[PDB]
Amino acid sequence: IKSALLVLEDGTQFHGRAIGATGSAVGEVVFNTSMTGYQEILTDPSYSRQIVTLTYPHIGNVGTNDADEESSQVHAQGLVIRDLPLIASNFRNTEDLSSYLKRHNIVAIADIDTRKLTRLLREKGAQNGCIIAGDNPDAALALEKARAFPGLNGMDLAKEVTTAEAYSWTQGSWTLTGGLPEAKKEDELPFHVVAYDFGAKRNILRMLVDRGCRLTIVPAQTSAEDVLKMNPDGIFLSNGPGDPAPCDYAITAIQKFLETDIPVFGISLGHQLLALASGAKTVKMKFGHHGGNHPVKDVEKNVVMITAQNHGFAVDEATLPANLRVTHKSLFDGTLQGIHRTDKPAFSFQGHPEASPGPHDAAPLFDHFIELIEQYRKT
Amino acid sequence: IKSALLVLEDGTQFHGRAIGATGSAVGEVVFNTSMTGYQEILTDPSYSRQIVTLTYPHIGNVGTNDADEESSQVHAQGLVIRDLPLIASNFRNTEDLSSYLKRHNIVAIADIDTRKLTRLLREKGAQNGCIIAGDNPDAALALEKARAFPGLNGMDLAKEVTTAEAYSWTQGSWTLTGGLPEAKKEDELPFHVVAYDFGAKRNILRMLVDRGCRLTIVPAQTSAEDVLKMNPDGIFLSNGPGDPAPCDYAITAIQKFLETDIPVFGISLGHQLLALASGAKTVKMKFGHHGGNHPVKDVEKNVVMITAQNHGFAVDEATLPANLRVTHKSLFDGTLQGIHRTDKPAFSFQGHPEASPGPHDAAPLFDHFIELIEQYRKT
Amino acid sequence: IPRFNFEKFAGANDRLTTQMKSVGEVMAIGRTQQESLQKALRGLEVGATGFDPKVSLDDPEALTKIRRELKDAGADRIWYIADAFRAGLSVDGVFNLTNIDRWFLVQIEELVRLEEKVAEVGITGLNADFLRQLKRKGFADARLAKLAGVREAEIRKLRDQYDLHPVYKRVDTCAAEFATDTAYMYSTYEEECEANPSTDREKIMVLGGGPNRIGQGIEFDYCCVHASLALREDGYETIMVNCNPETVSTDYDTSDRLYFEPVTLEDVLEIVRIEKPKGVIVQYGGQTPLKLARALEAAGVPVIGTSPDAIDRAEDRERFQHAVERLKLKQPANATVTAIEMAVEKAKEIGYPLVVRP
Amino acid sequence: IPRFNFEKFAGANDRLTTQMKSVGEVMAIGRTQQESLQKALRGLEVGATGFDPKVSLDDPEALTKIRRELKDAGADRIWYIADAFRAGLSVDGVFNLTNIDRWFLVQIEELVRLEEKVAEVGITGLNADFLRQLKRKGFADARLAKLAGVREAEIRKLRDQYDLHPVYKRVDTCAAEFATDTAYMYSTYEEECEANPSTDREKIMVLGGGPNRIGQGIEFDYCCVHASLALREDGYETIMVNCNPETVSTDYDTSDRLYFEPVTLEDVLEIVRIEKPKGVIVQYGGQTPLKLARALEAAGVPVIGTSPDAIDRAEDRERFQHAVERLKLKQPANATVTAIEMAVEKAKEIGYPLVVRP
Ligand SMILES: NC(=O)CC[C@H](N)C(=O)O
Ligand SMILES: NC(=O)CC[C@H](N)C(=O)O
Ligand SMILES: NC(=O)CC[C@H](N)C(=O)O
Ligand SMILES: NC(=O)CC[C@H](N)C(=O)O
Ligand SMILES: [Cl-]
Ligand SMILES: [Cl-]
Ligand SMILES: [K+]
Ligand SMILES: [K+]
Repeated sequence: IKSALLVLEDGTQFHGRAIGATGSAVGEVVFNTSMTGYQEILTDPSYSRQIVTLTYPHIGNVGTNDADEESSQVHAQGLVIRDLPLIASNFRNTEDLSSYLKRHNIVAIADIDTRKLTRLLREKGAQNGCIIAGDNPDAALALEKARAFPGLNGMDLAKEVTTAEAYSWTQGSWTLTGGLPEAKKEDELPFHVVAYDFGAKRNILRMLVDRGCRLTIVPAQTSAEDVLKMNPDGIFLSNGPGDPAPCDYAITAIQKFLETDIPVFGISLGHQLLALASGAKTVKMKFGHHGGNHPVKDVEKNVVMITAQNHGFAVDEATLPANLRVTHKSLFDGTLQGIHRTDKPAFSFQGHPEASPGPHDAAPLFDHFIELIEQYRKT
Repeated sequence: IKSALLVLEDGTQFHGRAIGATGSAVGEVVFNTSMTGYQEILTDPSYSRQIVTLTYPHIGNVGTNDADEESSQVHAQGLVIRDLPLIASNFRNTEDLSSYLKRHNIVAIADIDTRKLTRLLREKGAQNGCIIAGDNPDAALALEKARAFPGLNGMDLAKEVTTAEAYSWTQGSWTLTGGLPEAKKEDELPFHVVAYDFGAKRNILRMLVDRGCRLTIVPAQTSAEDVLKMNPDGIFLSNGPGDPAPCDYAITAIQKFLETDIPVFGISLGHQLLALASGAKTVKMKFGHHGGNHPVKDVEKNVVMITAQNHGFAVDEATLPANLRVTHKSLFDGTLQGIHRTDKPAFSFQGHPEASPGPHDAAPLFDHFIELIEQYRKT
Repeated sequence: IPRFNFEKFAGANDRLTTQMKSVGEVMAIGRTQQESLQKALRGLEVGATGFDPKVSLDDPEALTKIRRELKDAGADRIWYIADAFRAGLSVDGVFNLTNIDRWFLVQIEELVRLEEKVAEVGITGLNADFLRQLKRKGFADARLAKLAGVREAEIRKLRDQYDLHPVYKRVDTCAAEFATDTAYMYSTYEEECEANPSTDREKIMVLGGGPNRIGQGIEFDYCCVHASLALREDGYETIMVNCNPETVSTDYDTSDRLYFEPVTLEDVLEIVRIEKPKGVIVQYGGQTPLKLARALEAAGVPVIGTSPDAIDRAEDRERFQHAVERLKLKQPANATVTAIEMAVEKAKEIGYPLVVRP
Repeated sequence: IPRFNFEKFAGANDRLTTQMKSVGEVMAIGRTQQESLQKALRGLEVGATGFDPKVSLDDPEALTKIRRELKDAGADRIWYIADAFRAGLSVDGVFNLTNIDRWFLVQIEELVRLEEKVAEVGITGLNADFLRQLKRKGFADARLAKLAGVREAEIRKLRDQYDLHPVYKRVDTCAAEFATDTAYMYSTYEEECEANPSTDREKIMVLGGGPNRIGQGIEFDYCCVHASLALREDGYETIMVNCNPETVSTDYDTSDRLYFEPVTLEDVLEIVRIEKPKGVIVQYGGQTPLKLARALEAAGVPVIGTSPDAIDRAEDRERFQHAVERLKLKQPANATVTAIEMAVEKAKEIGYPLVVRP
């Protein structure tokens, strides 16, 4: 028998089985409703310091593989599931879930009532928690660790996951037939985009490459001055963990960009960051949006899109500057989902146009960003 | 495909498959003829800094279990085998050999011409060597590490494996029925024996208790004086790694003990120490004695025993002081195997009376020690 | 799981192909696949309590039949799959013959192995921990009963002793991301219960007929729906119990509370246990609920309408012949033969033509 | 491996028990169990090249037969086991049936799996890396051939190409801990060769008959020894090639050099390759070596004594009658019939009684 235990800040206990590394894990606890894409989810840097509970009972049905990694490592702090399948069954698999977790040194627990946990988080709101996996899991210790967690509000995590030094990205999207492409050649990409790495997902980069952008991935703290020096065709603000709020450096730099005519586009954290620099305020949601079936209306066109969501903070629509027009809203809760600067070539989306995992409905968000870029090169 | 490679000093290579931990291992390469007892061998402290090559092709047929552990960890530097069996098929098995190796972080290779290696070692003599298990083992590097190795000659290993502090041992031997018995209450054991841990094998301790001895395991460098304070019923000198010659502390101590009337008994390393202490000299064997089919003759009785052997150095019969009588001799090569002090209740054996693994044929040597103690106490 | 009726079509090709031959279907929900599958099996209305064997272990010819049943699927294949694992067939072996994803196969085999342990330890080895694990895998009391070699009520007794009962989760289209006001539930062995029965009203429970079969169709369902709609309109809190996905009865709008469960004694007692209804109707879903009436009544269920016994009176050839007699009514000549020659004689008595009812 | 003769005892009970019924036995030496096991199978003299199949894959009744053979062992059980794996039975299942330790069974299963690969990839897929893997497992040329749909020679040539040849290790009683002056060797696919053939003496090779069976006893072995004793005495370097553990022929004292190997074309050729004898005697070991003579000579083996053809002359029913004719000798009236009715006519010719040879 391999025990494991999960304890919430409020004292709630969940007893299960250890399916990953031996040890302890602490972080904010969340639930994601994605029936597929667990690997992608686990490898999302945005999940840094969060303990991920999956609502879909059977997690690991397809094992894992490299192409399904959205970053170089597993960023989730811990994984909480209802059931770990006996086997992985998919031509794409290269290593079973449990093995993968152990490899990445992830504390994970299975066999617990994830529905009870979900309903609790929904009703009471997010909560920090601690998973302990080992011979005899100390429930009082776990509760200690959880209660001591500083929490995500006001925590800059973007500076934690970002890249140390700048680098290039010219690799495109995966294909069933060919797999993951060989990185393009610089001369094979018309546009040059500078992307701020706030803990950026690979799919965003790949997709941008798919649309003809050669990329320069820059550390979160990179000054606007340094960027501007590279003569960007466009500036992109990646997704990532924590509160956008405390990221002074980014906001500052962005404001700078906003003085210029360089097109700016941001996704999730980048949306937030954009809104902040534009003088809007960001709030911490009760429980957030974590899943792949979230309806978002494009208010302009009056069309709905099924989207992939992964965020705990939002832009207050009621503090939006007049220079910030609303472009999309959640059909689930009415929360702000998109904005466009009425006076600048800058826009952002709260959701994940790049999906991975999730529906491709929002990818056209990218196209607009290309538009701007094309136009900008016109001038 | 998990490569592994073994290179020797002479630059002789062995391409294999990795069955243990990833990484590299370096030391003296030896060969052992035991067809059973792999686990016990591996966990033999006497093997510290030594790479173990087993002659019997199929190693791991019976998996592993705790009760077959001769010490707390695997002391052998690395493991070289012909074949690692698909499975372990033993009711006593608790963990497959590969897993076990990995667990203990041991670099080990299989699928090599273990016979060719054996003949080499037998013909040319021991050789230092290096194993490299990894994605693309570097021959050159392995040869470098191999040649770089300092060499066991003159190397005190006893001080590296001995216990930090002193302790009490009151546990006896295993039984098919009973398994490993609970540790005996101190008031239960008739005699008190003080044993110097030069990297002492558990079985020796167990077999002593089995004979009514309570034990005090003492750090190698322990002083004679400290010892004599405990008022020992008898003193025991264990087996252990490296050269016995550099062991100045012990020799001196033993000499002290040798002025006394306390009965003294040493095994293997302990036997070499006892001989140095008495005035003789040791020598490093060409390849030594590593197997469990070694015939030794009790020259006094003129009887033969099949004995367990693990030793690369030896007591030169030619330098024996006169206070040192020859008790046993190897039937294989004619080498010294046992001695008795003509003037003191002091004797030692070059082979392993405690076996594990191997023939119980030499067990009665213990009996004699007892006899000395029983008689001592008579006084 | 589809429901078939081959037995009714003697001369028919009973192999499954691209042309549908099923006459109905059952559905089940569980927190796990094993649980989900097992529940479906015991709610199939074929006499199955889960993975009941089809071939004996000591039949030398077993593997041959098993092989045939796997290679060329009939309605019994699901059961032959477990028998295959029982007989020493590997998952790969079974895969090559059936082409059913290993992901599912490995799960069935696990059930078998567990079944093997139960068989081995007997009812004595059925500690609270092990029995809970079993229930979580969807094992029916009836199935455990058989392996342990005891009556089903014994397994159920045990659960009451360990306080081993299921909880009810609700369907909500959104993995609990939003709250619901509907009461569409299923049982499972988990921690939190979402039933939250009312103490408020007088409840009426209506038992459906499970999957439809020939002779047990929609007609019965229709009757079941009407009961619900009527009593609900009259002011009762209506509870519907059924697991036929095709029907209006399993439409959350048809009743105040819907339990999409196997219509078995085990499943129904658990719901009654917490609902504590005022009355239960067993007379409208056909054979399925009718066959439960007696056990239900005896387990202490407030069955309403025509009593179990009365029904029995009528269904039992004997009790009936006796009533008819008593009323002085006309009934065709009849006999109850045991042997051949006995019937020849009796036949002589009764007269040809004859109607021979097994 | 024991050698049996049940086909000579039609009425006999061919199942294995506590009373011996084997007539002989063969032995093999391998650096691994797999190698050792397969070598023995191929030296058994029963027409096997290793784990040749007993029942067909498309046979509906196949799992039944296999099961029987596994539960109540016969002399063919070893073959039925591999067949069990092919047919999808699991190690555990086989074990439950045979009680043979899994340690052994798993190795056979491996072999069956590799076998499968071969089959699939054909000769094309027989790269040097793989072929060498297969060789180290004990696979015989003839076995791989069958799998890949080629002549045994094709595999052999293939090996010659990759310069894929076994090495010979010696027996010394002490796991190489000590040097030997004895020349007792076995083939394996390893690195270092211990053969060290002399360039010195004229060498004469004697091929034994393998395991004894009825009709091929010690009598032939007696001969073989005598050949060795004699020629050695005469000053030739004598080389025995036999794998019968019971005989004097496999006593290291009987010859200068002893190769304890399967008396097969493959194995022999390999020894001749490095030995390059002056001559090879195949007329003393009985049917085993005899049947090899033709192929050996063709492969360029220096077959001494009565030529293989000459031999054939005698053995061939037709080649012989001719010679008899030629010598104007008396032979019983014979006829070669194809059909029944043919016989009856031809029989009337010859005359009863008759001796019907297949
Ligand atoms: N998904 C992201 O890129 C960031 C979301 C942001 N960190 C939040 O939790 O609201
Ligand atoms: N095994 C022992 O006790 C003695 C070993 C010693 N280190 C040697 O090589 O001689
Ligand atoms: N089961 C219930 O009664 C749930 C009530 C509440 N509305 C919820 O969805 O949590
Ligand atoms: N193979 C041989 O010719 C043996 C040579 C030598 N006597 C040895 O034992 O290595
Ligand atoms: Cl729980
Ligand atoms: Cl090698
Ligand atoms: K649990
Ligand atoms: K090799």
